[PDB]
Amino acid sequence: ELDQLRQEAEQLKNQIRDARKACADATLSQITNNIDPVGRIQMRTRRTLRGHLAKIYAMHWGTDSRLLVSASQDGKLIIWDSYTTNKVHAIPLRSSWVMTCAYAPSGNYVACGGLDNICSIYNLKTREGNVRVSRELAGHTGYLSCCRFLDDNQIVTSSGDTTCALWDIETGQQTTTFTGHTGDVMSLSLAPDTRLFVSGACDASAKLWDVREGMCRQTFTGHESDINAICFFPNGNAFATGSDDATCRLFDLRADQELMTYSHDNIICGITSVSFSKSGRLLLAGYDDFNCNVWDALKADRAGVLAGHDNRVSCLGVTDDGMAVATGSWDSFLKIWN
Amino acid sequence: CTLSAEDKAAVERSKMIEKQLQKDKQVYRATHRLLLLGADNSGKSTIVKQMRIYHVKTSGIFETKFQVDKVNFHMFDVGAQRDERRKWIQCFNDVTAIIFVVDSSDYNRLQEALNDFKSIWNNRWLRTISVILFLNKQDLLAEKVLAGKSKIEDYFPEFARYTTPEDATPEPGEDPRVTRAKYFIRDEFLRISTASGDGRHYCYPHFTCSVDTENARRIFNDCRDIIQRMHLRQYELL
Amino acid sequence: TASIAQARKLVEQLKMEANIDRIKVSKAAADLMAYCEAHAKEDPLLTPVPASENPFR
Amino acid sequence: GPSQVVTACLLTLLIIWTLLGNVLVCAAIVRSRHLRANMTNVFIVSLAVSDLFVALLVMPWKAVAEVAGYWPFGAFCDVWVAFDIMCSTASILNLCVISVDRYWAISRPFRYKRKMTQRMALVMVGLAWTLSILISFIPVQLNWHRDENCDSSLNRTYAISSSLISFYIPVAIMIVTYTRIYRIAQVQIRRISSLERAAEHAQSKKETKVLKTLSVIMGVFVCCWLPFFILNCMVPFCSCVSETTFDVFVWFGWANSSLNPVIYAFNADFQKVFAQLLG
Ligand SMILES: CC(C)CCC[C@@H](C)[C@H]1CC[C@H]2[C@@H]3CC=C4C[C@@H](O)CC[C@]4(C)[C@H]3CC[C@]12C
Ligand SMILES: CC(C)CCC[C@@H](C)[C@H]1CC[C@H]2[C@@H]3CC=C4C[C@@H](O)CC[C@]4(C)[C@H]3CC[C@]12C
Ligand SMILES: CC(C)CCC[C@@H](C)[C@H]1CC[C@H]2[C@@H]3CC=C4C[C@@H](O)CC[C@]4(C)[C@H]3CC[C@]12C
Ligand SMILES: CC(C)CCC[C@@H](C)[C@H]1CC[C@H]2[C@@H]3CC=C4C[C@@H](O)CC[C@]4(C)[C@H]3CC[C@]12C
Ligand SMILES: CC(C)CCC[C@@H](C)[C@H]1CC[C@H]2[C@@H]3CC=C4C[C@@H](O)CC[C@]4(C)[C@H]3CC[C@]12C
Ligand SMILES: CC(C)CCC[C@@H](C)[C@H]1CC[C@H]2[C@@H]3CC=C4C[C@@H](O)CC[C@]4(C)[C@H]3CC[C@]12C
Ligand SMILES: CC(C)CCC[C@@H](C)[C@H]1CC[C@H]2[C@@H]3CC=C4C[C@@H](O)CC[C@]4(C)[C@H]3CC[C@]12C
Ligand SMILES: CC(C)CCC[C@@H](C)[C@H]1CC[C@H]2[C@@H]3CC=C4C[C@@H](O)CC[C@]4(C)[C@H]3CC[C@]12C
Ligand SMILES: CC(C)CCC[C@@H](C)[C@H]1CC[C@H]2[C@@H]3CC=C4C[C@@H](O)CC[C@]4(C)[C@H]3CC[C@]12C
Ligand SMILES: CC(C)CCC[C@@H](C)[C@H]1CC[C@H]2[C@@H]3CC=C4C[C@@H](O)CC[C@]4(C)[C@H]3CC[C@]12C
Ligand SMILES: CCCN(CCc1cccs1)[C@H]1CCc2c(O)cccc2C1
Ligand SMILES: CCCCCCCCCCCCCCCC(=O)O
Repeated sequence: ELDQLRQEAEQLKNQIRDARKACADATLSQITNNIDPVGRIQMRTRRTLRGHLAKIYAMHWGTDSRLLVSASQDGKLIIWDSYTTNKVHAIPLRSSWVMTCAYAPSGNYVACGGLDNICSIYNLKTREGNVRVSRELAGHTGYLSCCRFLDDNQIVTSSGDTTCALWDIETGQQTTTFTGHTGDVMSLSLAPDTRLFVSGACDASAKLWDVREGMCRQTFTGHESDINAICFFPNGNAFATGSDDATCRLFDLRADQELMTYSHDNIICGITSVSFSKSGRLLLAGYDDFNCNVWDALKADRAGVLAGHDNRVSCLGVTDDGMAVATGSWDSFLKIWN
Repeated sequence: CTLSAEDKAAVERSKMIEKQLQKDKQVYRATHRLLLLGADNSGKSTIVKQMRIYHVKTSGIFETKFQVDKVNFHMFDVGAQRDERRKWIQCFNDVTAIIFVVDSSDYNRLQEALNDFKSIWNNRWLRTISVILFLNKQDLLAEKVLAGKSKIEDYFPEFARYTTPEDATPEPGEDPRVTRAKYFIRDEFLRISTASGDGRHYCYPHFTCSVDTENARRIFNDCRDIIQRMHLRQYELL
Repeated sequence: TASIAQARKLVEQLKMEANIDRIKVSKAAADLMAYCEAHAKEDPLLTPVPASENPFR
Repeated sequence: GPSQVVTACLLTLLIIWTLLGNVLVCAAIVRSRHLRANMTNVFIVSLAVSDLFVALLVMPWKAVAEVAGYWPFGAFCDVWVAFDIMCSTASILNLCVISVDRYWAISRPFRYKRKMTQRMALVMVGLAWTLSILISFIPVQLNWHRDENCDSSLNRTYAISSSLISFYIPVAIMIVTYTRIYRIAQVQIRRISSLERAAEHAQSKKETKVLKTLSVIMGVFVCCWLPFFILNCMVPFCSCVSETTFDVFVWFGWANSSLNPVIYAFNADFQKVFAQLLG
């Protein structure tokens, strides 16, 4: 018989529901009461990067805060100079159905993948200058949902096969896999130290992983529905999430629970993407509402809106130095804001 | 202008990349993208092989080029994914059509195919995508009816009520039982498709066997009708 | 059948996630307060820099 | 006094309506990158520019002369005859170009998606304006059109020839193109109706939408222009009709210019952008 394991699991959950309530001496909304709110964040479009044919489905900033990758389902990955709006590279992908791209912290490599189940790594700084595939990381049994480089020889990927994996780029194989999620793993973000990462999935949960122990360390469950986006708060001790729930939620790695929730009665559609400003003070979120809301991260007031898109906001990223946010969309344009 | 040799090289590089993008935009308009769907029994695998006269295995999508009357089609078969469709399907918000394949000979499986069609048809992200139905293995449907086994009513009790549309066009020498059966199952997908979507998308049924060399011609004819109805709606003539 | 090992591995995960040490929500929130107030002076989306400093003008 | 005030009010209202409607079309396109990306809008804005020129360049001065009973703007009368012939012709030729775009799209759907571009749209518009400029300006400046008051009377050869190019050829093209569109729409409606009927039968009028849309498009265009263009041929050939009757049918031709933005630009994508701009 199995049921002793179900009894043990249920009592372990009962213990941790109680342990989280024993930590719940306050709320962020209570201790925030004396904080002076942010002014109305009247940001405006400073560039419009145009040239993609289809819907833009992902983007990522370089650590230099100049360069951008973005990917669209016409099968181009384009590299842009954000200051001059020059196209530095345009890369023909072998499959059209790209769903993620990422750009190395050195600027040497870009990665992307999607419905082909493969992560393709491109070397930008090859001798002949004409860019080409370095390696293809085959081994996931479902489409790639996210990619992040830890360094020029380590990448973490998440997949529709319900797993994450860590790879060695020189070997071209998985050196760890992460398997506690159920349903499709949607989104993924490294901690600032790159020793932890979080992932969110269609099980309506987020999980915290150690990169080298290879195991889940905490699980978070506050969403009533499917999680599309996740991001670390800049201190590394907390993270935000966004979902088909029409809510953002913020969690802390030591309180082990929802610390805050962001919602308004005017919004009922899914959240596609999230990010923080450099101090963590603002949470920026993209929607199926064709626009981005900007939230006071401590108060959960809407501090502003970015309204410049004609179709679903697919991706959103603040620069590594905080000097801008770029937002992509199914309208095929990238807009940069201050 | 104020360009250094470096800024000149960056602008020249940009204009060369823009020249390449502007050329590839012609190819992207000159081709039609099709998503091919259907269960394990459907025979979609034999349809796609038989189309290649018009032209790693663990990868999560397969692609087939074909052309008819100098129009290009790219047909995508999603395979080696998990069975939960609800997320990856959002990529196909902008295909010309979905091709949906059914094994008409499996009365046990046919309600799964109707449920699978219903969740495709009513999907939030597919509100403007028309479906081409291939009601496949019509030879095996003829065999299972002509064998006299007389059992469709065990699965579908309205087949005791149903009688053939006067709009029906049976082929020469087709039996009235075979004809009543093939039009009955067709009209179940018409029951689903005509109930929703207010002329923003349409369903195009065909009776077929996977060996039909006519299947690429059927896709061409329906894509032509799909684009005509789409233009006719912009001008409020539908 | 293999469901015994699946339920057993789940109980090991729930043990490991139960055994982790935890902190009062008041202290956790106060760390986010301290980090925001320390860095808000240097976060250019809150307080716009002039077009001479901004590469995006 | 009373008829002077009444006509001043009515002509002012008609000018302002024509000005506002065509301004809204120009206001919508400039702010909307998706509207600019859809090729068909290049024609709809070109129509609205033609109709905006009728409102600014032509109608106001004739309205002043009608309330006054005399023409004050003497050297301008020769220029005004060119402005009128050009922007009146441009408005008709823009409608004819819109019919050929709609017919190409419906008739040859793959070849349209492949070969239609912002360059192709701009060439079609550029030829409509070019032909309206050439017919008006070269004949008026060469004094080929003529055989205080403004002499708008015409030479017999120029009146007939100008009516063929500006109206009778473009209405023949609009009749052929919209007739073939009606036949293609009837084929698709029979197919749809068959599958709907089979679904209702198994579970156990749309042609009027096509007729309404095409009868508004052809009905408004032919009603306003056809009375004027028939008189425009008769009157110089007879040198047969009272000048008051001629002036009312002239005002019907420009009245079509006010209806043009209602018929062509009230579609839901424009209608959203109007609501979004206006708040
Ligand atoms: C004095 C006469 C000739 C002026 C006639 C007005 C013409 C020049 C106007 C009317 C509508 C206009 C077009 C409206 C929309 C677009 C789409 C945009 O993506 C490029 C410019 C383009 C193609 C415009 C170019 C100029 C245009 C064609
Ligand atoms: C695109 C549109 C808005 C341009 C309009 C330009 C107009 C105002 C210009 C173009 C040609 C001009 C006319 C050309 C010749 C003459 C004859 C002269 O003895 C009196 C002025 C008069 C009558 C001009 C008045 C102004 C005029 C009508
Ligand atoms: C006397 C007047 C009405 C003659 C002008 C007729 C009108 C309808 C003209 C104006 C611009 C013309 C178009 C200009 C360019 C092209 C592209 C070519 O590849 C096919 C024909 C096509 C599409 C032309 C068809 C006729 C056309 C639409
Ligand atoms: C741009 C083109 C295609 C437009 C058509 C121009 C037509 C209307 C032109 C071309 C040649 C012209 C004729 C040339 C010469 C004369 C002699 C003059 O004493 C009276 C007018 C008359 C008889 C002209 C009438 C108008 C005319 C027929
Ligand atoms: C392009 C084709 C289909 C157009 C066919 C109709 C044309 C040719 C018709 C329509 C109106 C007609 C004119 C109407 C009135 C008159 C006055 C009469 O005393 C002599 C003939 C004359 C001058 C006609 C000539 C032919 C005409 C211009
Ligand atoms: C005076 C009257 C009777 C003349 C009628 C002329 C008609 C038949 C002409 C005018 C403009 C023409 C169209 C202009 C452009 C194209 C695009 C081309 O790729 C295929 C033919 C097609 C679609 C033409 C078909 C014939 C057409 C509609
Ligand atoms: C010189 C001009 C003003 C003459 C106008 C004659 C018009 C009204 C005539 C000429 C050709 C006619 C069309 C010829 C064919 C058809 C197809 C039929 O299934 C419905 C009626 C319809 C669409 C006719 C309607 C009336 C019609 C458009
Ligand atoms: C006063 C000036 C502007 C002339 C206006 C005339 C217009 C309003 C007339 C001319 C022809 C008419 C159309 C002729 C035929 C039909 C088909 C019928 O089933 C519904 C009405 C409808 C669609 C009419 C609506 C009004 C109409 C479009
Ligand atoms: C409205 C559209 C569809 C049809 C137009 C039909 C044309 C032929 C009709 C409409 C109004 C008519 C005119 C009305 C009044 C007069 C005054 C009379 O002393 C001579 C005939 C004359 C000048 C008519 C000639 C024919 C005419 C121009
Ligand atoms: C639906 C809208 C566009 C219909 C517009 C109707 C227009 C054509 C009507 C309304 C009032 C009319 C005017 C009323 C009185 C006069 C005085 C007369 O001595 C000459 C004609 C003139 C100046 C008329 C011309 C036609 C006119 C401007
Ligand atoms: C609405 C009609 C405006 N005008 C009429 C000008 C007037 C004459 C008498 C009183 S006011 C015509 C003149 C002739 C012509 C033409 O040959 C070809 C294309 C357009 C036009 C426009
Ligand atoms: C924008 C305010 C109202 C319109 C004022 C200008 C009217 C005359 C010129 C209109 C045509 C030129 C603009 C076409 C659109 C474009 O170039 O993008």
